[PDB]
Amino acid sequence: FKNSTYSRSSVDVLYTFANCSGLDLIFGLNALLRTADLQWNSSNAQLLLDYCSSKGYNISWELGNEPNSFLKKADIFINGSQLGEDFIQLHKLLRKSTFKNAKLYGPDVGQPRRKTAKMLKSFLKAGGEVIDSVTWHHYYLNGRTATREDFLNPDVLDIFISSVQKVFQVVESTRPGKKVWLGETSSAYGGGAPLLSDTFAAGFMWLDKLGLSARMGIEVVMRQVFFGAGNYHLVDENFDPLPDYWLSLLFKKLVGTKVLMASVQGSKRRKLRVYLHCTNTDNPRYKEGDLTLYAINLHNVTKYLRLPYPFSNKQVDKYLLRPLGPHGLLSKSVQLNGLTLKMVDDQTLPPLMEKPLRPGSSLGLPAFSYSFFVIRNAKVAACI
Amino acid sequence: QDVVDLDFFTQEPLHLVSPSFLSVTIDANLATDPRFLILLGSPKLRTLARGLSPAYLRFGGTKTDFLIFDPKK
Ligand SMILES: *[C@@H]1[C@H](O)[C@@H](O)[C@H](OCCNC(C)=O)[C@@H](C(=O)O)[C@H]1O
Ligand SMILES: *[C@@H]1O[C@H](CO)[C@@H](O)[C@H](O)[C@H]1NC(C)=O
Ligand SMILES: *[C@@H]1O[C@H](CO)[C@@H](O)[C@H](O)[C@H]1NC(C)=O
Ligand SMILES: *[C@@H]1O[C@H](CO)[C@@H](O)[C@H](O)[C@H]1NC(C)=O
Repeated sequence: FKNSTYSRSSVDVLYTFANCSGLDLIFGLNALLRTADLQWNSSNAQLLLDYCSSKGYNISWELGNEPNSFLKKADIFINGSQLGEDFIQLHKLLRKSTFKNAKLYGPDVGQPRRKTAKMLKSFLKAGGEVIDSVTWHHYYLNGRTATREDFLNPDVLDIFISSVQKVFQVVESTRPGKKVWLGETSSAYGGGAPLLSDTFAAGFMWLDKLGLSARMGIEVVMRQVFFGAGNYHLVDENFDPLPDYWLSLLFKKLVGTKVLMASVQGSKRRKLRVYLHCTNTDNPRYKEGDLTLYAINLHNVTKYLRLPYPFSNKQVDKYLLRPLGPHGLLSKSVQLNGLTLKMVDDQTLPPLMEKPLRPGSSLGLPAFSYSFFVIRNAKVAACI
Repeated sequence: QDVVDLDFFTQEPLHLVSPSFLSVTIDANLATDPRFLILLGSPKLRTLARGLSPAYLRFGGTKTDFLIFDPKK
């Protein structure tokens, strides 16, 4: 990595893009601009805030990316203590900026190594008080060595649970109650795994990450990347949406903010993975009290899920995602309820059509698939 | 046989995630790309982005700490 610059231009295209797309821009400032004492030099940041203010830009902030490897990356070491002080300086600047009441997230540390723990604890002791959320990074796999088996391995999915627990251990010890965000996550680091990070197979990891994040008290999950060079992109180099895009759209439509719990009876519960929220109520098909179950089947056979009492006679809308052949799980195309998902045109997304199941049927989930099930007229008071 | 019983907790919400729970990054790397302007210009791309609204968009990545703002450019 060498120093590159960027213009008032770059800022503007980025802003209008987020602005125009109904998205909330968080901007990461360069934390390697150091003074002789290796305090953060804030002069450059001042120019950018000044410009952004001048334009009336609603923007949130971060400072640094994965500070843990600054030594490997820039042959500079910065401890969490200093980095916490640096976050206080920037916070003061935002208070004196025109966006006094903008949000400030950090420190975008990599996943729980022993050293990463220490950096985050000491950063939170130091700067904990000025950040609106704690951002940390997760990847399951090295993009260079990831295999198809890895993407299908419940033993790989399950490691993420411990990751979250270690993070919540550091936070509860220093800033209990502080919201925790994943600031950058995907299947695999080094840009992703060719023919895996961009396929239907990517969706096991992605949906389970969402399931576990929501269950374990992660408030926001930031997917590396919406689009870009990396194989983990939701949209490819031709502006076509890959299966993870379709998966993200469907989740967005069906799954409410109120997080519940499902689990499977039996000592084995690793290959059949189940999550439960209140239904996204915005959806005019669905009313207050409805439940959205989503389930991942990593068995090589279909499994039939029975809803517990008193939900065993409800009308269930199925939303089952399976790959468009011939490349099965290595396919970049996906069918909902056996209809292929494609843009209608550059301007237009398709309807996402349910398949009502007969009331009282078990929920069929084929080998190597994932589905949502909306339980209609569940009348759950927690979701009302 | 391949039949599995589910247990559900429904008494109360265990968590509230953000409406922006499912959020996305643009790598800071992408601003070293010449086509950057063309790319975020794409109305197709904007359509796809609007479908994930609401969401946070994090502009950040390794290059976050190797980028310098120039008002002169
Ligand atoms: C997190 C980093 O912040 C990312 O910048 C990095 O991605 C590098 C390439 N990304 C593109 C071209 O979209 C990522 C990774 O290693 O994949 C993480 O380390
Ligand atoms: C920070 O940046 C300014 C502008 O380049 C520079 O002149 C100054 O010497 C730096 N400050 C410190 C304290 O090192
Ligand atoms: C952390 O860094 C500061 C300078 O920012 C230094 O003075 C302090 O003593 C350091 N502490 C440890 C244990 O690294
Ligand atoms: C599923 O996996 C087992 C491994 O014990 C294998 O031997 C079995 O034949 C597979 N069943 C299929 C493909 O239906």
